[PDB]
Order: sequence, then C-alpha cells, then structure tokens
Amino acid sequence: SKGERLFRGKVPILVELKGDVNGHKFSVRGKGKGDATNGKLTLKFICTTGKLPVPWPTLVTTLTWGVQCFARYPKHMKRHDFFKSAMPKGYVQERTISFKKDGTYKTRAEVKFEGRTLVNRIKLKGRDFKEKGNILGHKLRYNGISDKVYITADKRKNGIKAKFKIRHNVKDGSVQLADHYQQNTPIGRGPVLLPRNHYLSTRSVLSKDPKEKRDHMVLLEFVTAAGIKHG
Amino acid sequence: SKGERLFRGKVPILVELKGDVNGHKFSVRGKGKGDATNGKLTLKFICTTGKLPVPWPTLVTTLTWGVQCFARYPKHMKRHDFFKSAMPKGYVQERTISFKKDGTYKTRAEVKFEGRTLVNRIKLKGRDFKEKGNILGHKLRYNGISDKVYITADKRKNGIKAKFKIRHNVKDGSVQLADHYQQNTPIGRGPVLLPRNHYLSTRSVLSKDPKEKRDHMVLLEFVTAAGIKHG
Amino acid sequence: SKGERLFRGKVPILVELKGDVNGHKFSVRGKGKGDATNGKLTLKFICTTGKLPVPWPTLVTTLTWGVQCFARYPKHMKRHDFFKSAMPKGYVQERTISFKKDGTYKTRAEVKFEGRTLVNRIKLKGRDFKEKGNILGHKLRYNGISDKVYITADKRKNGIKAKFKIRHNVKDGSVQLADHYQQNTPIGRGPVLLPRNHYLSTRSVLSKDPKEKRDHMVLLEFVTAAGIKHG
Amino acid sequence: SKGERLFRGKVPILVELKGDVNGHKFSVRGKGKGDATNGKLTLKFICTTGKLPVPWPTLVTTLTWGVQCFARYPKHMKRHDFFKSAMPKGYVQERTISFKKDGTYKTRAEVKFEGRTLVNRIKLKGRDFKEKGNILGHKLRYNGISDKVYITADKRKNGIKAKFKIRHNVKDGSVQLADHYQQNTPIGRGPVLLPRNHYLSTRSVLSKDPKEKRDHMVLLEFVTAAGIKHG
Amino acid sequence: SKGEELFTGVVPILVELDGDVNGHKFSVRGEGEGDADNGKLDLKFICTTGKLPVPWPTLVTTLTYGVQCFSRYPDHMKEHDFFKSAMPEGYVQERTISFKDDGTYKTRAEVKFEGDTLVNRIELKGIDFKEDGNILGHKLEYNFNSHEVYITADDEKNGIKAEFKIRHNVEDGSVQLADHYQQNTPIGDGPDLLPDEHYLSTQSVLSKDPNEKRDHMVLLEFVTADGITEG
Amino acid sequence: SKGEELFTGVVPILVELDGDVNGHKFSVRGEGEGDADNGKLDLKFICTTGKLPVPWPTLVTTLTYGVQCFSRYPDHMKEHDFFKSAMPEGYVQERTISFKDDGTYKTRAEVKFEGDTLVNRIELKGIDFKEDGNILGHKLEYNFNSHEVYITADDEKNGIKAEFKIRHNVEDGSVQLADHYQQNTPIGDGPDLLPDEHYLSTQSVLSKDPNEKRDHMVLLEFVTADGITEG
Amino acid sequence: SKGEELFTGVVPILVELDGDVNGHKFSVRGEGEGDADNGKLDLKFICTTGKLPVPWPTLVTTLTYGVQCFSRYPDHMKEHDFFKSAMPEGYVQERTISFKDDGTYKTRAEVKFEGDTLVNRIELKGIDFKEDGNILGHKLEYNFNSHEVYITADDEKNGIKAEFKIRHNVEDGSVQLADHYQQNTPIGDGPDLLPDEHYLSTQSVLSKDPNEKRDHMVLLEFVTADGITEG
Repeated sequence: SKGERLFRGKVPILVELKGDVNGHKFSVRGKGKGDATNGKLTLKFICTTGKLPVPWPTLVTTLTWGVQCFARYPKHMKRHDFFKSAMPKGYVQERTISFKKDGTYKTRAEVKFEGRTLVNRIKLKGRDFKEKGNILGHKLRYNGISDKVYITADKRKNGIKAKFKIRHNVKDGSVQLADHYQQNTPIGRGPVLLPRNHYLSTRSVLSKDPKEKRDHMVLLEFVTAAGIKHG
Repeated sequence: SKGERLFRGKVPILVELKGDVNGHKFSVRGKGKGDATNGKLTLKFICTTGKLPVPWPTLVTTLTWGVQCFARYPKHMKRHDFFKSAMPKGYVQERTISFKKDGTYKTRAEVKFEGRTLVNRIKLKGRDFKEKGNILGHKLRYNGISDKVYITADKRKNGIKAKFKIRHNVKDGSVQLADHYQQNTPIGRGPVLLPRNHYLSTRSVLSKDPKEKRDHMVLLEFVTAAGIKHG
Repeated sequence: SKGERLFRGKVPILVELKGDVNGHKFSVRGKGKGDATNGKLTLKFICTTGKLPVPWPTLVTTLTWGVQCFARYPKHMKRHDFFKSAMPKGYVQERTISFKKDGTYKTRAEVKFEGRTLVNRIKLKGRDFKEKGNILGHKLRYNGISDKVYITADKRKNGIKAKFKIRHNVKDGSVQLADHYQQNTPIGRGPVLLPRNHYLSTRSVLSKDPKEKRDHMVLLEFVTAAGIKHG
Repeated sequence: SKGERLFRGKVPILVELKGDVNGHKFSVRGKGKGDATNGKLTLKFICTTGKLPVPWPTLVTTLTWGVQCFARYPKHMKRHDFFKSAMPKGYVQERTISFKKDGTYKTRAEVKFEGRTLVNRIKLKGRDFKEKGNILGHKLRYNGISDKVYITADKRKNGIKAKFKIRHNVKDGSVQLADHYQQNTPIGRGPVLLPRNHYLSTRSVLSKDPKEKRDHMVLLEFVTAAGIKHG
Repeated sequence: SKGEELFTGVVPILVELDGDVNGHKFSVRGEGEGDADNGKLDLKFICTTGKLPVPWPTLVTTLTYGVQCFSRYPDHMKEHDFFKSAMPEGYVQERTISFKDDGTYKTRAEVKFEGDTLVNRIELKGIDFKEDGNILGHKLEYNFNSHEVYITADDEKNGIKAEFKIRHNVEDGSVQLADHYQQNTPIGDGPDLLPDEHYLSTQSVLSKDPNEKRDHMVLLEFVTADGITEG
Repeated sequence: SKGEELFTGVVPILVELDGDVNGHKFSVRGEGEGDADNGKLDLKFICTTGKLPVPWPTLVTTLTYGVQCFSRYPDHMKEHDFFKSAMPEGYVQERTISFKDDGTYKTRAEVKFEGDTLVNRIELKGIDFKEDGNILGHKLEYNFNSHEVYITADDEKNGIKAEFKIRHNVEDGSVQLADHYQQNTPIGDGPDLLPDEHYLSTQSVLSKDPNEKRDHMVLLEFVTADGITEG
Repeated sequence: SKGEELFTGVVPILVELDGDVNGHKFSVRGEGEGDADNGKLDLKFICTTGKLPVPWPTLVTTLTYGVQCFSRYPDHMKEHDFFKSAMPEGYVQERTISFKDDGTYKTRAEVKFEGDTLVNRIELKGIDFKEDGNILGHKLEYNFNSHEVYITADDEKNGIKAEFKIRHNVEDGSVQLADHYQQNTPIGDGPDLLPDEHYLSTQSVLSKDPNEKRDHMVLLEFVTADGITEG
C-alpha cells in the first residue's frame, strides 16, 4: 500500500504523555528515532514535572509499546498489517492495564504523522492504587520487559484488538503482573488491512544515561512478528 | 424424513381454544379432518360458552391457519418444510395480531400429535380493544380470508418466523387490517428442516350449517406453497 | 467504453418539443446544464406559443425523463448502461403514456449529441382526452414527481424497454395515474451494453422563476440506479 | 473397522503388574469392568506382596492410564483411533516416567484380549530414587490425577507416541511433577489407524474400600478426546 | 387487493352460452372445477336445447378457453398475469373466429366472479356458413390438438390481444383452419401494468360420459405459460 | 404511496431544539443537506442564545441522530426500513438518555417533511445533573466514536425501539457512558409491516468553522445498516 | 494448574438456596450430575420447608443457571472460558432480576468445589412484589424457553458480566418479562485473561417425578456457546 513506503529509513519519534495517577499528576516527554526495517527503537525519556509517582517499568507499555507501526513484519506476510496501513492519517489506541491485587490504568493515544516526525500523544489516568503497594511504594525493580502481543482482528470497529499480560520483577523476589487489553481504531477513513491472528515478539531493554540529572530512562526496543505459516 | 410419512391420507383434527378478550371469556372447540396431499382442510367450529365477543373472521387465523403442517408442498422442494419435520413431537406457535387503530391479540399454541388425532391447543388473550369499534361492535362482514404467508428462517431459536397482513371486509365498505407476526419453535429436540424464504398461498372459505343452533362456523381452507425456483 | 467519457463534467442540454394534443398545438423549448457524475439536472422551460393546453406536471416525463443518459450509475455496475453506451450516435426513445379513465400520449424522441450540446428532439401527439377532465381542465396540482423506472433488456431490437407508473396529485385530493411504457433503440450501429433488470430511483422537483412573464417551469431532477447486488 | 465392535457394552478388565523399585519388589493385581461407550473405568487394586514401597498415586499412570482402548472417541472422529484398531491382537506400550529431582520409572506393557477379558500385563523397573525423598518417603498425598495426553503419530514404527506431564500433590504443600513419554506399537500385523495430533482429556478419582484389610486402592477414571475440528 | 390468491386450490366454474348459427338457436351449460396451481381443469357441458348445430371441437376455443385465468404461470412470471389480476372484477373477451373457406363466429364473453364461483357468460353469433361444409355437415373429428397463444400488450385501449391459428381435424384426412383474434379488457380497475409478450401452451383431452343421453362433452385441459427467460 | 423515493439525491434539512438543563434554557438551530444513497450527511449548528450549557458531543445523539432516515440501506434490505417508509407523514422519537453516575435527558422529536425540507423538531429536558461533573464542567473531548444501534420491532405499540451505549471521551483519559432508550412511532399510517432486527453502524467526524464567532458545531456523519444475511 | 480438566465425564452437583420473598422464608436443595463435554445436565430439586412461594420457572435462572461451568464450549474457544478456568477456587455470582411491572430478586451465589462435588450456595432475597401478580399468584406455566446470554468482559473489576431478558409464559397467553444483570468475580486467582464477547445458548426441559409427594422440580438443560468465528 501507500502507507508502508513512509517507514523506509530512520524516522524521528516524538512522545508526549499527560498522566494523572491517584491525584498525583505528571508529564513525560520523549524523543528519538525508530528503524522500521529492522524493528528497532531508541528513545530517551524525561520527567518534566520533577519526580514520578509510578515506577518507570510500568509506563513502558504506554510509551513505546504504543508505537507499534515500527514492527518488522517479514517478507511473507505484508498483508496482516493494521499498524502501517492506518498511516499517514493515524490510529487511536486505548488500553486497560489491570494490575493484580491493585488498581488499573486507563490510557488513550493518537499515533499519527506530523509532516515527518511520528508523534504519539498519550492521555493516562489511573485509579484504585492502594497506598504502600508495589507501584506507589516503588517496590518494582528497574529491569526490562518482554512478552508476546496476541493480536486478533475486529471487523465491527474496523480495527484490531490485542490482549496480553506482562510480568514485572519485584525487589522482594516476587512477580507483579499486568494484564493488558487494547483496542486500535483508525482515525479515518481510508480502508485498511485487517489481519488474521498473528502476534508480536517484543523485547525492551531499559538503561540510564550517566550524563543526566533529571529522572530519566533510556529505552531500546526490538519488535518482530510471527504466527502465520505462509512461508 | 420420518415426519412427512405421518401425513399421508386423511388425518382427523382437534382444535381447542381458551380465549380471554378484554375481560370477556370464551371457548371454541373444533373438529374435522385434513388432507395433506392436496392441501385441503374441512373443520366445523362451535362456541361452547354461548355467544362470542369477537367476530368469527378474526379468529380464522388463530384456529386453522395454525395447522400449517397440512400444506401442499410441491415435488420440487420437500426440504424447506419446517412444519411437517417438527412432528410427531410438535411445535409451539405464537402470534401477535395487531389491528390497525385498535388493540392486539396475543396467542400461543401447541400443534402436536396425540396418537393419531392432530390436536391444536390455543391460549388467546386480547387487550386494548376500544368499545363500539369494528371488532367489539361486530361491524365485520362474514366473508372469507386469503393472503400469502411470507415465511423466513430463524437460525437462533431453531425455528422459523412468518410475517403477513390480512384484509378484513367491513359492513360500511371499508377495510379492517390485521398485521400478523408469528414465531414457530419445535418442542424438541430432533433436528428439523430450516427453509429458505418461501411463502404459503392460502385461501379460506367460510360458510354455515343450516342444521345447527349454536353459534358456529364451517371452514374450508386451501394451502399451497411457492417462492423457490428449483423446478 | 468510449461513450462514458463524454459525460464527465457539466454538459449543456437543449430540449425541443413539438406537441399536438387533441387539435391544440404547442411548442416547448428548454435549456440548461446537466451533471452526470452526481445525477443532477437543472433545466428551465418556456412555452413559445403562449398558453399551454395540458398541465406542466404531465409533460415532465416527456422532457427531462427522456434524458436518462445523465444517470448516476454506481461504481459496482458500469456495464448495465444502455443510455451512455448509445452515445455519441444517440438513441430513439418512444413512450405510450396512458392515463387512467382518459386518453393517451404518443411520443418519440432522439437524444443525441450535436458537437457538445446534448440535444433532445421530441415529437408528441395526444388524443382521446375528454373535455372538462383533469388534464384538459387543468385540475392537476403543480407538485413534483418521483417513482422508479423498471428497466429490462430486449435482445431483439438491440435496445431496452422500461415500464412504470406515475401518481399525479389532483386539486380535489384524488390521484391521477399515468402508466408509462417506453422503448429505447439506438440510432446505430456500434454495439452497446445490454443491461440485466435494474431500475432508476428518480425524483424531480418543480418550481418557478419570479422574474419571468411567459408560462414557464424550472426543474431539478435527481437520478440514480439500484437493483443489482454486485457490491 | 472390526476392532471397534469389540468394545460395545461392559468389558471386564484384568491388570497384572510385576514391579521392581530400587531393589524392593512388589506386585499389584487389579480387576473390574470398563465402559467404552461413555469412557468410564471402575477398577479395584490389591497389593499381593504386602506393603508397597512407592505411593499409590504414582502407579495410577501405569495401571489404568495404560488401558486407553476404553477412550470415548466422539462421533465426528472415529478414524484417529489407534487404540481400538490394534485389537484383538493388541499393542505394546512403553513409558519413561521421569520425576523432577528424583529417579525414573521404566515400564513396558501388553494390552490385548484373552478371549473376552481385556488383560493388561505390566513389567515395571525403577531406579535412581533417592532415599527419604517424596516417593520413597511416602510424602505424596492420596489425591486423584488429571491432565491431557498429547497424542501424535509416528509413521516409522507404525504406532503413536504421546507426551505429557503430571502434577502430584505433596503433604508439605508443594507439587511433585512427573514427565511422561510413551510409545505404542501394535503386536502385529493388521494395518491400523494412524491419528493426526489429538489428545485425551482424562481424570481419575481415587478412593478406598471400608471393607478391606490389605493395602488397596479403588479407582474411577473418565476418558474422552478432543483436538480435531471436524464437527 | 391482489386477485392472485383467489385461485388457490379448487375453484367452482360455471359456463353459459347463447348461440345463433344461421338462425339456429341453442344454449350450452357447463360446470366443473379448476386447479390454477397445476393448470389442471375439468368440467362437463350439456346442450339444453336438444341437438347442437356446430360440432363440439369448434366450441372448445370459446367455452373453456376464454377462462384463461386457470393458466399455470411459473414463479418467474407471476406478475405478468393479466387474467388473475383482473379479478374479482373480471374482464370482457371479444373474438372473431375466421373459418377457412367458410363463415365466421362473433363471440363476447364476460368472465367474472359471482360470489365464489367463476362465471363465464358467452353470447355467440355466427353467420355466412356453407351448407355441406366441414362445420354444418359435422365432418370434424372429436379431438383437439396442442396449440400456442401469443399474448401481447395493447396499451392504447387498456387491455391485451392474441392471434393464433386453430387446426381442426377433418373426417377424411384434411385440416380445417380457424383464425382467432381476441381482445381482452377489464371491467373496472385492471392489473398494475400490462404484461410483456409471452405464450400460453395448451393441451386438451376430449372424451364422453357413458351415463348421459343428452348431447354433451367432457373436457380436460392443461394450460401453462412460457416465453420469458430468467431475469 | 411509498416514501422511499423521496430520499433520492440531496434533501434539505432543518433541525431545531429547545433545551432545559437544570433551568438553563437554550436553543440550537441546524441546517444542511443529506444524501441517503451513500449515507452521506452534512450540516451545521449554531447556538442562538449565546453559550451552551452541555457539551457538544452530548447533543450529537439528539440532533443529527434522530434523523435516521438518511441511513444507507443495502439493496437486500430496502423493505426493512421503518424510517424512510413512515414518510412524508413522519414519526415521533422519544428517548431517555441515562448518563453514568449523573443525571439524564428526556427528549421528544417529531421528524417530518414540511414542504420539501426534512424538519427535526426536538424538545429536550434534562435534570438531576451534578455540578463539576463531566457534563456541566465541560470535561468531554470534541470527538464522537463509531457505534452500533440494535433496532428491533415493538409490534404491540406500532413502532420500533433501540437500546445502545454511547461512550464519550473525557479530557483526562476516562470514558463517560450514556445509555440510550428510544421509542419510535409514526404519525399516521406507518410502513407496511415492522422490520426484522438489524443494526445501524454510524461514524461521525466532528469539526469547526474558522469563520464563525458563535458557539457552533459542524458535523459529517456516515450511517449504513447490516445484520440481515442473503435471503 | 488449569481447571479445564476437572470437568471430564460426570461431576456430582449440590445446590442450596436460602430465600426471603416478602418475608416468606424457604429453602431449596438440589442434587444431580453434569456432563460438561456435551453440555448435558440433569438434577432434581426439593423444597425442604413445605411449600414454595414463588413459581418454579422463576428459580430456574437462579438454581441451575449460576452453574454455567457445565457449558459445552467448542474446541476453537476452550481458552475463552471464564467459568471452568476459575476452578477449583470458584467464583461469586451476584444478580438483580427485574420483573416487569413487579418487584425484583437479589441473589448472591458462590459456586466452588467442596472436595469432589461442585457446590452452588445461593442466598436469594426478593422484595416489592405485587399481590395477585403473575409471580405470587402462581400464574406462570411450567415450562422454560430457549434463550441466549451475551457474556462480555468487565476488566476494571477482574470479572465478567451479562445482560439478557427471560420471557416467562403466563397461564392466560401473555408473557412475563424478567431482566437479568449478573456480575461474576473469582475467589482468588481467576483465569489467565478475560475472554472475548461470546454468547451462551440454553435449552431446558421442565418435568416432574411421579414418585414424589414433596414440592419438587426435575430439570434437564443443554448449554452450548458460540459467537466467535474461525481464527
């Protein structure tokens, strides 16, 4: 199609989030570039309003797992691609991140082009977080994140829906879980590709920059797909 | 199937109705025989509780248009037959007879075999009839009745649904209408034939018996089908 | 084909009628433009010989319902198009407009290009109109007109034939009917498209011009098609 | 085939095991009947040589999960049936039951008819069991057992192979695992049915008899299949 | 409002004639029944004034051949039916039967409903016949052949017409030709619109009744229609 | 007599509202045009009493969503259309819009023709709202999602009904829920018979006009229907 | 760890209820067995406190309709099963059954395993009923229809919900409506992730036992699920 050709070569990425967790407000700005031929992202995030009430690993699925138009789809599919086909108009991504024995995030986002810079604009709002928990108590370790994103098609809303869960590591040796239920819907109105039950093998590696002072995070993400036996 | 063979030759018919129209109760018993090879019915009805609050032509679609297992389906269909295939177990027929500028009947029925006599058992309940109307004022003529019964299939309830309207003649030269919305559902549980959008060309002729004293009605009905171009 | 490309953009329309109703002769000249992409016509008519013996709504099916090469055929048919395919040579359209309980029109026409202006040339001749009727008595209201034009193919004369009826409103509250039986035949001899049983959803809106003095009529027609389930 | 007809109605079952675990020898005799129409087994086992060195739940997969010719295959498969098709000649079943952090069982068996009584003859030999473990220390609870048996075909040896794991409950609240790798091979030589990747939903319920004195076990097993979407 | 459903099953028929052939006055009365779902037709005539001047096969095209409403139209042409749709008001049928090398008939029938039965009332007049001809000499065989009737529209008088040739068999081997020309016209409001051109195909079996002493005729006729392909 | 042909091409629209929200009185006036052959719809609102108490996306389901007669029904469902067939007499549409954790709306509209334009006249009343809520605090985003409306028959009052949930977007990321319950009823004589259950599928694009100083809203909406398979 | 294999074959069932209907206190006890591979279900109730205030078909949706774990899911949806996967820990099921023109029920059940049997423990409370109504007057027929239950996810509370309408049959011919609204929630750790929207399809056969003197009820119910196509 005409949307896949926009992703050849390195494309800059702008990520803007306006969050509100349990009354505590924050904002996170991110910038960097993204390779779509190899499925590789390099972003750097900064917390513009000082400190951060939630851990950095919990916001990884909101920031950079929302730019899924940078997925390495192989040569033998090229037709089950909702994410690149909704471009340059864009798409609307909403999640419901439900933590076990804890509250829930509610996100919406708009991933679309602004001329050439791919701009992601997230509104986030969380609630029902118990105090002195794992998330509000910062009891999560600063490790990476990796699982599969089981994507299935939805004919009614002319979009897709995905469904996966995430295992976060805790400082006490336990595991904090995170159930993710997402919905994608294009902004409109050019007809797009509707896939057939594939998934996204994804890993993200978190690290820091030894030249910064603000609360920050450096991210390196690898995205590829599988699940269809065309060959 | 094994249900079509039960209708060869003349089969006796028992029809029992227990009605309740606008507070006024009545009961109608009917008996006679029915030919299924030609699509012909001959019944005689009597009003066991004396007089009748509604006209005889309004109850024709409840009594004998409910025994639709006596339909002459032609040689070239024999597969779009819900009515004979639900036998000898039977089926449940419910209607909603909505008169224009007047109230509504609510019927349910059970058409099933009792050994050999095909027994129809109707419960009827009408409401919202205005006083000194066409129906309660007996302003309907004593003529026959004839239209088509547009039958369509319903996969969910494992039955069919039909939808038609009836034009009754009035003594003042006008026409009293009657919208019929019906639903058939088998009693269970042997799998039946689900048709594909046929109809029933039907006519009924009403007459009287000059040897009776009670309020009565003699009926002669002709049923056949069409609408499918197999040939 | 090569005939459909002639109708892109606005095309001017010339309409010339030479009528003879029950001895009374008249002539009507019309001019304007016609959009074929949207199925929209805007014409203005004038009565060159003074007054008019028949009502203006009865002549609507002769003047502008004869230029049916301006029909919005959708994207999914483009092959059942007799009207545009008979161009630039043209076609011959003959009708028989039979009024109920009254006489009959007999029309013939030639719809063909003259360089760029689409010129329609109608000869009309009516007879058997009773005096002090609806038509000759001008008892028809000045309302619009709308119905479907059931078009079927005719292999023998290498043309089509359509068949429809028109309901005209009367000042006394009644309805004057008009049965239309038409035949199209190309002038020759390039092979054309023969359709398969579609129809034309059509509406025409009549109004007047407040700056004129002669007996006139301003027309606004909307034409589209349906009836084929290609998709 | 001619092997499926042998399993209609209740069939008696004889089970004979000659075991040798870590030097300690034992023998278990079992008897009862088995319904193949519903997939239901009722057996009673006795330990002929007195006490038993291994727990009763560890031997359930050897005794009654070896008579898998009593599986309820549904109406819509009847062709992926290795177990009934190898009859009345029989088949040879060998397992390798590898416990986690402990030793291994090595079994072979012959499930075949003797006239009418289906006789199972097991030779078992275990080794590498550490002393004061879960198995030799009798630290296993006396609960039932249930999982799926993933059966896949093996063209070379003209048989099948299955592969599953079993979770045994421990008195200390932990879980003792048991990896099962089995191979079936017919005794010969009539050609049999080779299935295509189905499984066996299986549950066994263990209980005791309050009228016995010897070390015993009463078993109730339910077997059915799934995994193929013929319908 | 449709008259198509009035011909379901079996309809009583009554035929009456008043003849005048070279001054010879006679009357024919016929009764029977008709089945418009198969084209099946069966009725019986008697001559109530003694003897009959003309032969019986000359009156087959006038007695039970003006009641053409019992024609079996197939399901793809049920809307192209002038005869069933002009009911229960009826129509008028006027002919001019031209005998070869001889005189002619002049008939005028008014087919309509009278209550429940379908009444044909013919008034026949025939002049200019030849003495010792094929008609008045009774030289025609007692059989009637299989023929075709080409029915076309006659818009300009609100009716239809038909032209066909009837070949009568002569006692010596030759063939007597009759040329028919009928003009139908409904009584009040006819059909919706006049049908396309289609042909009726007739067959008839002439016979006698052994238990009759009056000059009589027993007729069995089968009429279907074709001429319009799939649309 | 059919109202289906009145919606060919482009129809003028006029929308009028009289609101009462916690005593705040306002009025909204809208004008535009509608294309019922594609579902295409385009119109523009102004608030003639200064400011607007409620947000604009709460009034989208009341202003141009009671004129559902501009729905593009496919050709296999043109007879299952309550909205076009109740024209030019019109219908009455009454709702009860239940906001989650807040008050409610009470609307009553009378969609009909007034000459040539299609006039919606809404009288809205809303009580029991919450101060600093999502509605009266103006905390809703300026967009409207893509939804589905399940229309079913309501025989016993001569009309239809529909139940659906509208998800409004909130400024912070959460979702405001609105529960709709409408009841349609025609003015005089409605359709022939009430339709089967089918679902309307809507899309809307909210926007603004840069050349306006009054509190306004520009709407572009696309409505199709499905839910009935091939018959 | 999976609870899917716990429902192989035949499972013992125990049902217990504590009712409070306008102060009338009662208790219903039920025992039977369930076959989750066919949806087949069979059990028998008795009323241990003498008589029953409410009719028996009102308690069918509460007694053996909260144990929905015996639903036959097809092989392409075995992972979309909230009810079998919340086992052997169980779940909590709370409803609000809204009777039309009458009061309501308030139930709260805790379905779980107790050893080997599947124990339903309902505590029902019903207020605001009407004397001489359809419920407390015992005016409902002894049958239950075939219905559908639309189960959807309710992520933000870790559970599911369902909304459906139950149509009860009344003695005189009318229909009593009941509106259900259930909310499921597991006891401890529920399934992996909440299922997609799918519908359960129920059938039930109400009957009696001739050898019982206590107020009892014998139930036979068949539940399957669909709503998700091939993926």
